[PDB]
Amino acid sequence: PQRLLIPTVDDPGIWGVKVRLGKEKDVVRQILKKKLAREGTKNPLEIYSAFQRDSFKGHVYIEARKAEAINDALKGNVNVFSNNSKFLVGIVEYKDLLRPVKLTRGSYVRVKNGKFKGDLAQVDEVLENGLEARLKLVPRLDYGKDLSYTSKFRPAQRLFSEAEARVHEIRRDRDGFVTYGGEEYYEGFLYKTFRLQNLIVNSINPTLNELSLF
Amino acid sequence: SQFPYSSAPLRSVKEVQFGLLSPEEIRAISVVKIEYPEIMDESRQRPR
Amino acid sequence: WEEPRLILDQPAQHDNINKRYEIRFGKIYLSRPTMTEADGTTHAMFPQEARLRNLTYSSPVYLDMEKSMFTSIDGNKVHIGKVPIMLRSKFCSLRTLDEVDLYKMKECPYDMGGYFVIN
Amino acid sequence: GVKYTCGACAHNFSLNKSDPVRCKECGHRVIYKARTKRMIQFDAR
Amino acid sequence: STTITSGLKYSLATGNWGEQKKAMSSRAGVSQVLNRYTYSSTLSHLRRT
Amino acid sequence: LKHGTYEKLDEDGLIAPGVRVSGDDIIIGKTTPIPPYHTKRDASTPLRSTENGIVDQVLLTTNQEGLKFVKVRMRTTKVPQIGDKFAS
Amino acid sequence: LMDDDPVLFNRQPSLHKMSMMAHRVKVMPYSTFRLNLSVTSPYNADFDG
Amino acid sequence: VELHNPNKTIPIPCSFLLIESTHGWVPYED
Amino acid sequence: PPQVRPSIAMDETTQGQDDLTHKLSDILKANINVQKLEMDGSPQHIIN
Amino acid sequence: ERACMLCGIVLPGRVFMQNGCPNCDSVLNLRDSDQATVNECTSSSFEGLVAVGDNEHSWVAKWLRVDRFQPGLYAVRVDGRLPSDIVAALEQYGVYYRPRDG
DNA sequence: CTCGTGCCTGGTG
RNA sequence: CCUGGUGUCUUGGGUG
DNA sequence: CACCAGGCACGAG
Ligand SMILES: [Mg+2]
Ligand SMILES: [Zn+2]
Ligand SMILES: [Zn+2]
Repeated sequence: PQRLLIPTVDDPGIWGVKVRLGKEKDVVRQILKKKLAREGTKNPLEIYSAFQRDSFKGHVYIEARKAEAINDALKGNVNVFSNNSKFLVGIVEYKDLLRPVKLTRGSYVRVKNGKFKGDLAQVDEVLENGLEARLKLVPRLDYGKDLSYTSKFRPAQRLFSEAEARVHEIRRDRDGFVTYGGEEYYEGFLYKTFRLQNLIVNSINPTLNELSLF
Repeated sequence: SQFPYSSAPLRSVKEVQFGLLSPEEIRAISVVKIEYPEIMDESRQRPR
Repeated sequence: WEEPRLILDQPAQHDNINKRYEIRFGKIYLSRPTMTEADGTTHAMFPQEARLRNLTYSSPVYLDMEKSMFTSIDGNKVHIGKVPIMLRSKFCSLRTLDEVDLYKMKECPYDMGGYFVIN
Repeated sequence: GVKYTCGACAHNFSLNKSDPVRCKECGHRVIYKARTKRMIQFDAR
Repeated sequence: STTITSGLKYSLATGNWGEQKKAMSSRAGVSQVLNRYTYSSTLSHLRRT
Repeated sequence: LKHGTYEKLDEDGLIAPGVRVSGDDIIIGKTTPIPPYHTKRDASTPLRSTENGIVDQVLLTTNQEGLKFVKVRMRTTKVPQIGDKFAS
Repeated sequence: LMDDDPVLFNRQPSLHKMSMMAHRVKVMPYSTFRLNLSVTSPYNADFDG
Repeated sequence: VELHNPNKTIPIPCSFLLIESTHGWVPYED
Repeated sequence: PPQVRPSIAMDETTQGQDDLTHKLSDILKANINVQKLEMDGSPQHIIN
Repeated sequence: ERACMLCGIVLPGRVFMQNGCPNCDSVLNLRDSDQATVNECTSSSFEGLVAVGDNEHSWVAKWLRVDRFQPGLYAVRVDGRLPSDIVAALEQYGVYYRPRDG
């Protein structure tokens, strides 16, 4: 069980040092290289680990027994401030520094990239690998008007019409499922694959237009 | 002359009282709550 | 030559080996003010064309960089940028051609120079 | 449409906006406009 | 090759001697617009300290 | 649009030399597309309201980026009258 | 602005109270203000600009 | 009417002008 | 109100916001980040 | 750089394709596999870069259940989980799989 | 037909 | 057939 | 306003 791995007084201390914002991974890699190079020599870097969290910007936690080891690990680092801005972390605040932390079929999410950035889409199905998911959304097409797209020069949102595109100029697949312009539209809603890192699920506030439509 | 007619009586300022604004008075004189720092959300006109 | 050499060091342990990536700066080469358009063609630039089209009367500078690898188990000219050129100087296009060609380039002979052209 | 004058070979050519600013003889990228069709008068004072 | 050229152009156009992000505590007015009103004005501006 | 006149412009958006220009007169016509026909906003450069003259030269070329680059040189005659300053 | 119109006249800097004076408008040609040659002492002005 | 020789605009009666057209200067009959 | 912090237009189309608007946006972002600390794991110094 | 879904080490894709996993190739067989198996076993989205220096007397290596491996870069939260067939094969081989995604 | 790579653009400090 | 809109901050030289 | 990461279109096997 994890409860049997709680830190006691025998575990080495953990010191938090302020580093340059955006170079925490570089500092961790440099400390790892220094520890690997000083391993086996007469002057070994008496450190146990060095890590950082994305939610803690500009902070590096190094586990050791004394402060001289931390000073030696931070010696020569260009991404660390020259001041003695290091603090001690209590034993009760050790597991909280190593905390790791949804997406369900039918929930409403918002897109954070592409042309449909900022629209409320519906999660239909997810791939078997677990990386990208299918989103049903309101299309933003022009039915081939200025053809011989960016997020700032996108047209208005409207349901896909299977009859207007034929008059303006289309592959009928299934009942209401049409493949137009390389994109699939079912019942006037575009079904597109989107990555997991490009979508948001937590803290979603629907606007007035989404309440009036959906 | 340039201002439209109003039913409120026209007077002059005779005393200027200074002081601090209480949180209750601030919430009373307010008309909306600001929570989102994003000036533009959908980038399609109409302020949010 | 004030700061001519840049030396690096990275101990690798996976058999330790020190690999120094030394970079030395060499001679500095200067060219005539060359104007390059968007099509890729390069021609001779003149102060009149720089003042008409709001261009910068400058010349490119090249620096020789020599790279060396020092492994202890215990070559081409690089364009660094452009430097503005003073008018009626030793590196300007109005110094040669005597004074006959000065009238064809829309340059007044009374212009003593001594200034830069920026935009 | 609109008469132009080259700045090097002095060639009188006409371009219709969509054409790039260039000379059709020496390739000079510096051209100027021509004199207007209206009559210019002066009071001689 | 853009850093040196941009710095030179900025220092010669705006006159701020130093980096772009460090406009404060810098000597301003090193590069000035050449007065081309007459010959004497240009001759006096070329020899000015 | 500006309150000035637009009849002094040709079909290329530029004014030909030899036409007398006065205050609040468009000489260089330029528009900018409005992001989402009349979907364009005016961005012309009129003459100064206290300057009247005659267009002398019009230069048209390309800049370093590759777009158009226009310049209009207006000439005028200043005659000494009551109020001009002189010096020995 | 016709004749016999009292208008205020000033010149920077305004040291004493005599710097702001009410004068009667007289329509005159050209584009220069015509003043009397006796009010030049309180105005501390001349005709050099 | 803003004239071409001086730099000023003048008011002029209608019977004191001549408008141009396709052949010469046509008066009020244009 | 926005009358105290007006918005000026640079090159016609693109407009620039006032410094007070950016200051208020940064203040609101900091206030939002403050609320995102009393709910999850916070090691004291991060809150401070 | 990708993060292993079983042990949790952080190594580039070419390392997992050539030599495989230095702590999981004995049961995952990432050396004699294609790119699909490596992508299903190693995730490119991870958070929490930890530099494991000690592999026994370190509390960080014990809390992350990596106190019996090799030193290097490890991830705290590895996005994604192992497929059903791979989990069944690991259970048949005698290795219990624990999700590191939180 | 599919993968590697240079170029353009939006996010963030 | 009325109504009507082009700007904030600096740098160097001049005027009284 | 300047740096970094993601999406798009071109070239080669
Ligand atoms: Mg005086
Ligand atoms: Zn020519
Ligand atoms: Zn592994």
